[PDB]
Parts: sequence; structure tokens; C-alpha cells
Amino acid sequence: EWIPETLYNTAISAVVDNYIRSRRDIRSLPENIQFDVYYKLYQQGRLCQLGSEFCELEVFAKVLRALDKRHLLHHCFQALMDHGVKVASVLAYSFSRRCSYIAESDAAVKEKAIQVGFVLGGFLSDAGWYSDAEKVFLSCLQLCTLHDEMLHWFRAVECCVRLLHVRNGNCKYHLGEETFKLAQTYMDKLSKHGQQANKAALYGELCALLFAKSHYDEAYKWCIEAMKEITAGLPVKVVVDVLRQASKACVVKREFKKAEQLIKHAVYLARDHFGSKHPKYSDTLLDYGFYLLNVDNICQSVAIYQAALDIRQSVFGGKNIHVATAHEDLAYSSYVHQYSSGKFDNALFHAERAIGIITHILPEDHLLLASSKRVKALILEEIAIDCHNKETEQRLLQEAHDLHLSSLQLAKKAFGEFNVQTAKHYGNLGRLYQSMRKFKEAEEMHIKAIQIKEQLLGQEDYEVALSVGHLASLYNYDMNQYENAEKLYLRSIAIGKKLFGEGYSGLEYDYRGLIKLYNSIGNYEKVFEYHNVLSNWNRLRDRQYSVTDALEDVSTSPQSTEEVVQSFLISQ
Amino acid sequence: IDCHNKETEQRLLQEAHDLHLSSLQLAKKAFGEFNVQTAKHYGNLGRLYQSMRKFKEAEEMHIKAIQIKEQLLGQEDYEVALSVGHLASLYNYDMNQY
Amino acid sequence: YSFSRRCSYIAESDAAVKEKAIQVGFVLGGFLSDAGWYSDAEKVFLSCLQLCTLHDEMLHWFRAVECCVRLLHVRNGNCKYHLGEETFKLAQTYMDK
Amino acid sequence: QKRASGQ
Amino acid sequence: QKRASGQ
Amino acid sequence: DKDVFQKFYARMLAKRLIHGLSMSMDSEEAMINKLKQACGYEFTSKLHRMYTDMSVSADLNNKFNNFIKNQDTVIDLGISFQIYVLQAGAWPLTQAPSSTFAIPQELEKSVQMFELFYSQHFSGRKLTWLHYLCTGEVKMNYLGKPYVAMVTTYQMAVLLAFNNSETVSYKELQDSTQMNEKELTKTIKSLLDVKMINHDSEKEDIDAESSFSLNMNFSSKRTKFKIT
Amino acid sequence: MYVKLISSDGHEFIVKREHALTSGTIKAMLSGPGQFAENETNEVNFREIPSHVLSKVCMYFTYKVRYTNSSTEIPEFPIAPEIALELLMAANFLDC
Amino acid sequence: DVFLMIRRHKTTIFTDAKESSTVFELKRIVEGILKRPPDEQRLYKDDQLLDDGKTLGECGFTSQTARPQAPATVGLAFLCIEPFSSPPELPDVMKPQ
Amino acid sequence: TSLKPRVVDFDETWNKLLTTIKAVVMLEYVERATWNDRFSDIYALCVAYPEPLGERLYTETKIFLENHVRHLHKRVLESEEQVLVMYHRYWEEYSKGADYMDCLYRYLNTQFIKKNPLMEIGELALDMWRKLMVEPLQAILIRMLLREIKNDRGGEDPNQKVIHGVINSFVHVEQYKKKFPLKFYQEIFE
Amino acid sequence: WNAVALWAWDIVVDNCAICRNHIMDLCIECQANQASATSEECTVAWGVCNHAFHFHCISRWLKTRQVCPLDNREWEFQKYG
Ligand SMILES: [Zn+2]
Ligand SMILES: [Zn+2]
Ligand SMILES: [Zn+2]
Ligand SMILES: [Zn+2]
Repeated sequence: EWIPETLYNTAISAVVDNYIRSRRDIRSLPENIQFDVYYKLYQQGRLCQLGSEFCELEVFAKVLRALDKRHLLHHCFQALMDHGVKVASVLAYSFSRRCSYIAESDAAVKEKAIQVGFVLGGFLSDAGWYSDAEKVFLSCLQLCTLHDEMLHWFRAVECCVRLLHVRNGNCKYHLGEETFKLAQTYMDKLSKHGQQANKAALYGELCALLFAKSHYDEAYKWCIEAMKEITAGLPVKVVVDVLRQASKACVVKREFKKAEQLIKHAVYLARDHFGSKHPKYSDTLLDYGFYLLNVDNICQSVAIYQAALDIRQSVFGGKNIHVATAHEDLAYSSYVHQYSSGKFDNALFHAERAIGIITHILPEDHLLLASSKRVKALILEEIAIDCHNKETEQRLLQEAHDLHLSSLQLAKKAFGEFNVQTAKHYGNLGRLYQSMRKFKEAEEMHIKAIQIKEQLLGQEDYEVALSVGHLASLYNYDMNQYENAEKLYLRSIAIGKKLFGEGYSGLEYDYRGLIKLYNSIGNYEKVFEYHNVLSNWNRLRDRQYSVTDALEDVSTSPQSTEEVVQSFLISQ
Repeated sequence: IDCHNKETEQRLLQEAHDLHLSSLQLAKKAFGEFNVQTAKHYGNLGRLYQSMRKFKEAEEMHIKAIQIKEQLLGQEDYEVALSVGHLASLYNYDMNQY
Repeated sequence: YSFSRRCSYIAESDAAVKEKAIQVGFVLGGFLSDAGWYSDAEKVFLSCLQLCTLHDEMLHWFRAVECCVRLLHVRNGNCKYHLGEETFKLAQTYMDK
Repeated sequence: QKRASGQ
Repeated sequence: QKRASGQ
Repeated sequence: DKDVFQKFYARMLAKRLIHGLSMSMDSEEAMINKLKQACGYEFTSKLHRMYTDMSVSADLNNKFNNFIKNQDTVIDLGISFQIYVLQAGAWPLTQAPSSTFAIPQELEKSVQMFELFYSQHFSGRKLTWLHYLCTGEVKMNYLGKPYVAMVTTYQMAVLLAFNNSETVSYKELQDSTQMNEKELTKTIKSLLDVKMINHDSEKEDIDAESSFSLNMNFSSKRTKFKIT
Repeated sequence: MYVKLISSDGHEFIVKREHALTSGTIKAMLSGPGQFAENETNEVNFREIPSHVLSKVCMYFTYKVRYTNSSTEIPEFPIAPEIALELLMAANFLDC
Repeated sequence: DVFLMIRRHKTTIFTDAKESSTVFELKRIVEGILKRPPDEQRLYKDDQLLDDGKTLGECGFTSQTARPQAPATVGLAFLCIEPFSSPPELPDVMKPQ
Repeated sequence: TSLKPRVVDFDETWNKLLTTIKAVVMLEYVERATWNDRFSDIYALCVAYPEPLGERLYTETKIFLENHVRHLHKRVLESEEQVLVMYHRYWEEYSKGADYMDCLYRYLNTQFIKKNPLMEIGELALDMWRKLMVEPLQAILIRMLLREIKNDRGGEDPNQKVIHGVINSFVHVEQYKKKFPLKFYQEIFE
Repeated sequence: WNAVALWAWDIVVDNCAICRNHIMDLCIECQANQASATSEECTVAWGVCNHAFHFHCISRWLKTRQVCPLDNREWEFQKYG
């Protein structure tokens, strides 16, 4: 029944127990034994004796090369940062000091301080501590750009493409633009000497930067060059990153046919080369649930975010920015899923968790807090309208008002006034004011959002059409201007039928809006007409919607890497 | 009892019901059926049922608690007095068995 | 856990080392049981009791009784009542002998 | 309060 | 309901 | 210590009810009901489940026989199949027979039919077959007189393997049922005590080499009896 | 049937074949030229493992084979603190 | 079951003999490795000689003190048994330098 | 002594490993001293201070296996019409040497190959074989095997050990590929 | 051939996570009041997450929270025993 424990683990439990008398002699052990000892220091709960050994680069750089057991490390590190020890900040400071001490030293020694810099930067970027992986990459870039040889050119290019990711992920897009300009200059200098390096990762990261900035046309163009730059010798992680950014740009560009294949191949490749419980696979699922949510397949989306949050809780502890974004995405997909049913208790918990995390690891004035403050308030308004107590709904509306105004202020501070994300915030706040009996300014908020979306998204986008339907529903039930509501319903229904087939989820809400409007005016023939149309929509939805798990749908894709990129290039 | 809401009242009654039943399960598993603590949980659950307007279940729980305590503590005890007072309050105010 | 491991290691020694270990265990178990960590105090008192069963001297019997009386206090506070009767039976066995 | 104190 | 979902 | 009495009473009630011996079915109810009145329902909740399991079993076997009757194709089990369903949370006979058993193909048709029936009649109730609580009759027509004896499922597998061939190697017998040898030593000695199977091997002891052959000289005083 | 182990200090430790099969690298020791029939039984010499840690490894072998898939609460193997570090590298080298 | 090692100044013979395997079976096991018939070599223990017919159980050599994790030792002479090359000592840390 | 991670120059140690492997792969009598020295030295090779140089050891190890298989491929090509028997015996010797290598690269397989991607040392020899011996001669070696199977039924039964010592060769080289555990045996011969 | 079959619910875990009782035994609500009156309908209710509890427990659980107690996922029934 009881298998005897191995000699290795018993000696590990003996070295750890005799830890203080042999603390300095552990660092002379093999890196495998070193990681096993420092993991036993975490299993036993000796977090304070581990936060003084992982807090030094003489030890941490000697344990980051445990590539077989790295997820365990991601659990230890995320414990220490949750414990109280600022391991990320102290590791960044130690690396900055080491780089300053090495800058005048020999160039051969300088490169050994870059490979240690790359592994530590990649780890601290994977763990979600971009703000403390930014200093590591800045020191790496400076140390590489002190001299200008070909190897230093390549190292500077790699550090530039890595530093854009840790800058874009921290919502520092303005510095990301300058970082990309520096990368462009460095690659131009490299190409002027006849040496060309693959820039697919750089272009995909720029696509992420612009998609965050909501420059969808430019993001899609850079996606086109990124997919043109894809080769066969690239590492799989770079390919997955490029495909994931390609998918999440093509979805927002409303090209659901190509983005479907892109994201399915991305998920399949992440599952094969990495595993079912890898952080990169978790990110691929988190951006695959985005695609599934934006192609009217809301329900399956919840089955993907929950399959992407559960990977980032097993790997990234409990207080992380990578589990915070998974929480906020699952808090929003469940919010859309249970919009009709009113089952927002789960979607509220997954939104308070993201708020309680980002408010703890990020400052108040951070854009990532704005997105999570949004979703929590959208669940807050949906609970409030279903709430019966007038004081409860009043205070919930006030809390949602505070959350939307804070999110809008943050979005205006970072993005600007005429951006798509700010327009989405305006539309959400207009819906909130409609729920708050402030209709006169609610119509103004909807009009401002519609104008901002039209200035950028045009008349053929679904994002503007959804707020058009929101404003028309405001007009029908609470403004009585039935002509504007009718024309905006017509535009929204036309766009929805053009894009999302014939069984789009909001089409039912639009049809009920038309039915109530036509009942209000008095014409009772078109009431029966659109009642029949609503029944037609219901039967199409019933005979179209099939409950199929997405993970088994992507279980074995018969399409390889070359075929996907070839098909994407052929389509463009 | 004090709150004038109805949905909030029902939710709080259900929460108290879950807490009482989990506590009763823990006491019943670690102590057995024939102990004073299990009977106290029975009596508290009966009082809650009386608040939950489940007067048949309330009198059933109170009868079980009184029987358990009387079998153990005898026919006279302060806890038995509290239990019979609770059952009398149930009878003379809710079930009208005077 | 550290005290249990060191206790199991120095169980094979003379009476002086065993006395020192049992006294360290008494003060540590008294502290942990006083702080509240009853579940983490049995693991110390069980090791002390294991030390007290190796020899048959008078002081060893008396300190086994002390282990069995302190070990009963860290189980009533932990609500391990099904083991408290066994602990009392062990203590009264030691008292009878 | 219609009944005595809880047990 | 009377209004569509989020965006 | 009334708890240890319930545990002791459970083992004998399980043996009394399963083997079919009982003075009267109503007396079992009265004894269970008297304890329920004398020590509370929780004391006899397990015991009451054992009694009601037999009561449901009579009703269930009517339904199972009705189910096999109302079949699209003609299904015949080929044996007087009898089953009682027992709740796993009440009976004390849950001693796990983790030793793997290979039920013979003659009786494989019936067990598969009941699994199909119970899967659709009741949802979520998996069936665990306690093969060492089952007994059945075997038609011993190999000798001159068709002797009738009661053998268990464990004994049935050994006897059925001897129907086609008068001698069966002990190596094949232990691999036909693929279970532990130590149980088979006391399994087959019951047939040795009644001399149902002759000791074909010259070795006095019983091992894997001890191949056995049918006993044609076996005589039974009673036409119908039970092997124990 | 038996195998003899040589420490780095010249000691000799003789233990059964199945007892020494617990270590992964001992199986590699006895897979190639280490067999040499049964002239002096299977023979293995370590040029880096001292005598005390090899004695502890052999005692661990005895503890492992005796307590393999036991139905009783196994006692903990006593790796004393003064040898814990040396035994840890030995255990990892031997893949015990 | 009694676990022990046989050391003649350079070797170590781990064995798993029972209590009935007093002496002669142990010497047969030794014969199974390096011959050395009992007419020339006799086993020893802590500067004492064990009789061939004497049972090991009664002479303070039971299975309780002969666990595989820490087996008792017996000498051999064809005594000056060499030590096990004792490990380097480690600082006590709590000592005042 | 000194189980601690030491520092050692790769030149002499890799030369010693080269000599031992050259004495192993062709199945020669290898002394115990060299065998145990290689076991105790590959450990220090994989944990050499300060940077564990297991990657280098893997690199020159696969380079040596590559050039050895290339030399054996040239030895097969320089022989004509008798490649079947020499190929069978060379394959048996090389498989035994690959098993001896997998046993010999014990610590590097356990604590460097699994951490990385890279492939197992024991199947590195098999992969190098099947990609440099079998792959260029995918039809030369089966040129006479397929016709003798027809000759077996009609007029000339072949030698049993010659025809069976190669029919299992294709299965062994795909013992690591999970996706194609037996497909290559069907693909190239069946 | 008389045979004995121990039927049981095919849940791998033997503990209704809401009431801590064994999955085969009556729920804590059925063992509190309905113990002396009537106790035969206490079945199990599975879910999409395949975490099955006592039907009297999960239905009692859904009166306050609409999530599976083990894993905080949305609760939709899929099978009843
Ligand atoms: Zn701390
Ligand atoms: Zn329950
Ligand atoms: Zn129930
Ligand atoms: Zn669940």
C-alpha cells in the first residue's frame, strides 16, 4: 500500500531540515538538486527561507535552467510574490547592478550576462511581472548596444523584440512605439551589413500593440507582413504568438473565416508542442475564447475561458496578472452567456477576483485595471436591474457609475478621446445611464460613442452596429423617437444578418424591440409580421446551434503549418 | 426576523439552514446521534424551521430534540426547559395546538 | 516536523541526550499547544512519547505520563475525541505500572 | 421575540 | 431584456 | 456497546437474507422494527435497507422478466437466472473480491442482458457482481446419472471447464479465471471432499502441476444436494 | 546472485543483486562489461563515492527491498545531518 | 527477520536471515560468496564470540534492533575492523565559534 | 572522492569518452576500469562547474555517432552483392552498442535529455542509423530480400537467421516514435 | 443461478461535497426531519462538470448560490438517479 520513499527525496528532506547548517553548501549542488531543495523549501511552507535564496541572482539564474521543472518554479515564484517578498523587483535590481558592473568588463563576459538576462527576462515576462521584467530587458538592451558587432546586433534585435512584449503587455503602448522604432533602426543597421534576421515575432508584437491601441486596419496590415515573414525554422513559441495575434486581429477586422483557421491551428500547435497545462497554451485558449465570443458562439467561449483560467491557477498561483486577465475574460464571457438567464453570481465572483488581484499587484492608474473595472460594473448593472430593493439598486447603480467613470478616465488618460475602446466605454456608460434614469445624457453618451466608432470603424463594422442597436433600444423604450429607433434597428439587423449568419444572439433583442415599437405606434400588422420573423429566428437558432466542445473540435487538425500560412497568403 | 424584505429574508433563512445542517452533520458524525450537542442542533434547526414557516418539520425536529435530551439529561434540565419552551412557543403561536 | 525528525534520529542514544530532547519537546509542545496549534503539537508530543517508551526507568515512566497528559490536552482542543479515550487508556496503563 | 433564546 | 449585451 | 451489536447483527443478517434461509419474512421486519422503536431509526437505517432490498428484488425480477419478454429479438439466458439487488451503502458484504474473475461464456449472455436492463431502468446505478455470494445448479450429465448439486460461481467455472474435456490441466484452470492460486486451493477441495473430481496427478499436495480429471466413480446418496 | 560495491576509499560492500537493482545506474553498471560471469560475482567500483555514503546507500537498498509495497507504516530512513549533503549527491548520481 | 552485515576488516555482507538462522546458516551464506569454511573462520560481535548452536534472539540481538534501515553489525575473523571513513564534521552554528 | 560539481577541461575528458565509445560500439572487450571511470566522469561532465557542459557533450557525441554511421555507410557501399549478411551483423553489433550507450549515458539521459528539442541518446544512435544507413539504402538492402521471399515459395528458401535478423531491424529504429511505432516497418518493407 | 449484485451510484467520489455524508446514505436534510417519516427519494443529481451530489442537497444548494460547490463553475443538471 505504502510505497517507500526514494533515497533522493529522503536526502532532500534531510538536507532541508539541516538547512541552516548547510545553506551556503546547497548552492554548490547540481542545478537539479538545487531546484529540488528549493522546492522542498516551498512544500514544507518555509517561504521565508526560500524568499532569501530565490531573491538572489547567484541562485535564481542557477535554477531557471531547470527547464523540465519550470511550472513548479512558476508556482514557487508566484507564491513568494504573493507571500510578500518582492522577488521580481529585487531580481530586477540585482540584474541592473550586475549589468552596470559588467558594462566596462570584457565583451565575452558581457554575453554571459545576456543569456542570464534572457532567461530571467523570459521568466519574469511569463510570470506576468512585466513592470519588473522591463528593467531587466532595458539593462540587457543597453549592455548589448554598448558595442555594435554582428553578434551584438542580433542580441540587440532579440532584446528589442522581447522588450516590446513586456512593454505592450504592461499597457505602456506609447513607450512601445518608441521601442518598435528602436527595433526598426537596429534591424535596418543589421540589414545594411547584409545580415537578415526573422522579424515575425516583432511584427506580431506590433500587431498586439496596435490591436490594443485599436488601430485595426494598421494591425491587420502588419499581420499581413507578419504572416509573410513566417518561415519553417522559427521556434514554435514565436509561431504560436504570431498566429494568436493574427487571429485576434482578424476577428476584430470581422474576417471570421481566416481567423477561424488561424486560431484553430494556433491552439493545436500549442497543445502539441507545449502541453495541455502550459502557460502558452493558456494564453492561446484565452485568445481563442475571444474569437469564439466574437463569432456569436458565446456558450462555447465559456467552456474555453474556464479551460484557460484553470491552467493559469494550476501554474500561476493565485495573485498574478496572467490569472487576472483570465478572470476578467471569464467574468465577461459568463456575463454575456448569462445575460438572458440572469445567473451573474459566477460572473460577479470572477470579476471581483480580477479587481482584487489587479488592485493588489498594479497601481491605481493602470489601463489593465480599467478593463476589469468595466466588466465588474457590467455585471453590477445587470444584478441591479434584477434587484427589487430600491436602495440596493440605487447603490449598485452608483457603484457601476463610479467604476465606469474611473475606467473612462483611465482610458482617456492612456488611449485618448477618439479611440475605439473609449467609444466602448462611452456606450457602456450610456447603457448605465439608461438604467439609472438619466436618459437625456444617456442619449448624448450613445451619440458620442456612435460618432467615435463611425470616425474609425466605419459603417460596415459590428462594433458600431451593437451600440447603434443599444441607442435604438434606448429610443424605443425610453425616448419614444420611434423613427430614429426604426432606422437604427434596420441598420443593426442588416449588419447582423450580413455578418453573423441568421441566428445572431442580439437579433432576438432587436426583434422584440421592433415588436414593442410597432405595438406602441398602433400598427398591428407588422407586429404579427415580426412575431413570425422572431419565430423564424427561434427555429433557425434551434436547428443551427449544436453543442460541440471546441477542444475536441480542435483535437486533431488535418492541416499543418505551411498549409495555414499558404492559405492565408492566397486569401490576401 | 428583523428585516422587512422577503427575498433577502428567504436567502438569509436558507443560509442559516445550510449553516445549521452542516454543523449538525459535523456534530452527528463526530459525536453520534445520542448526544446533547446533536440534540441542540436539532432544537436550533427546529427553531429555524419555525422561522421558515415549516411548522410540521419544526415540531418534528423539536420532538426529536426533546426526546434525545430527556433520554439523556432526564426529565428535568435547563436545556430541556429551553427545548420545551421553544416547542410551546411553536404550538401556541403557529400550530395553534393550545 | 523538524523536532519529530531529530527525535527519531536521536532515539538511539543515552539518557542525557534523550532527556534534553524530551525537555525541548515539552517546552516546544507547551508553546504550540498554548498558541493554539494543537494539530502541530501532537507531532511533537507523539515524538516525546516515543522517546519515553524506549527505556523503563522511573523518570521515563513519569515523563511518559506527562506526555500522555499533555497529549490529551492537544487532542481535546483539536476535537480528536475518538483518540482521547485511547490516550487516557495509555495514561492509566502507565499510571498502573 | 415570540420565543426564548437559541440553544 | 430591453437592452442588448455588452460590447 | 450497542454499535458493535449492530455490526455483528449485520454480518449474520446479510448471511441469513442472501442464502434465502428465514423462518418468515415478516419476522425479519418485526425484529428490525422493534430495534427501530428501541434504539432509533438511525440505528436500523442500514438494517431496514437490507430488508427492503429483498422486497424490491421480488418486484424487480418481475420487471426484469417482463423486460426480457418484451424484447424485439428472442433472448434466452439458458439458465434459471435469479438476482437480488443490494444497496452498496448498507450491506456489510462489501468485502472486495479484487481478484480478477472471467465469468464463463454460458452465463455471459445473462449477465450482459441484466446490465443492459438495469442501465436503462435506473440511471446512474452501476452494478458490482459479488461472484462469491452467487450459487447455481449445474446439469452433471457427463456421468450415467444426472446428479444435481449446488455450486457457487467460483465452483461453476471449474465444473463447466470439465464438461467438454474429462481432464483439464491445472495450468489452464488457473489461467481461465486468472485469479490468485491461494484461493483456488480451498476452492477445489470442496469437490475433492465430495470426490466430484479425482486427483489425476500423483502428487499428494495441490499445486499448479496438479492437473485434475473427472471422477466417473463418484456416487451421490441424494439426487439433489448442496456442496459445502 | 550477489554484487560487490567498492567505495572511493577502497572499502568493499557486498549486497544481493535484486537489492542493488533499486539504483538506476547500478543496472547500467551490470548491463555491460560489469557482468563478467560469476568469477567473483558482479563487481562495481566507484572512484567518487566515499565509504560511509555507500554504506548508507546499501542500507537504503535493504530498506527499500524489505519495505517494498508494504502494508504497514514504513519507518523513515535515517539520513543523519552530517551525511545528508554527500548522500544527496550520491542518491542523485545513483538515481536511487 | 533479522538484518545485519558481516564485516571482516574490508567487506560487508548484507543479509536477511530469520531468527531460526542462528549461526550456521549465516556461515553458509558467507560460504556462498568467499567460501572460508567455518573450521578456519568464526563470526564475532563487539569483542565477543557467539556459539554455533546459540540462538541469536536471546543474546540481545533481536529483530527490533536489526531493522534494514539500521542493521546491527557482527564481526568476522579468519578484531581490527576498519572504520567506515567517517564523514567530515559540520559546524554546530549555535556554538560560539 | 569529491562528488561535488568539479571543473574539468572538455578536451582530455572527451578524448577519453571517444576512446571508450570507439571501444564500445563495435562490441570490443572494455575493461572495468574504463567503464566505471566513464560512469563516474560523465556525471562530472554533466555538472561541470560553472556552466554544466552537457550540451557540448551531447553535441560532440552526436557528431561522433554521425561520422561513425557515415563510415559504416561507406563500408556498406564499398561492398557489392554481399551487403545482406554484413549489414545484418553490423546492425546487430550497432544495436548492442546503442543499448550499451544508453546504459553508458545514464545521467545525461536522465538529467539532461529529459530536461530539454533533443532526443534520447539510446535512440540517437538508432535515429542516426536509420537516417544515414537505412535511408540512403532504402532499396539496395531490400533488393534481394523481396525476391528471395518469392524464391522461398517457389524454388529457394533463404537462410532463416539472415531474413529474420533484418525484418526486425526496421521495427527497432522506430521504437521511440510514438506516432509511427510500426509504420516504417510497413512503409519500407511490408 | 441465484446471484447477488451490489448496485451503487457510479460517482467516483464517495462523499456528497455539500453535506459531507456518504453519497449512498441519505442526505443530511433527509436524516434530520424525514428520517422518521419517509426517506426513499434521496437520489443524486449529476452536472455538466460531472460532480454529482445528493439531489436534496444540490437543490437546497441552488436556493442561494448557482454554482457547483467543488469547482466554481456554472451548474446545469445532466442526469438524475
Ligand atoms: Zn516571509
Ligand atoms: Zn448531500
Ligand atoms: Zn435528501
Ligand atoms: Zn463540479
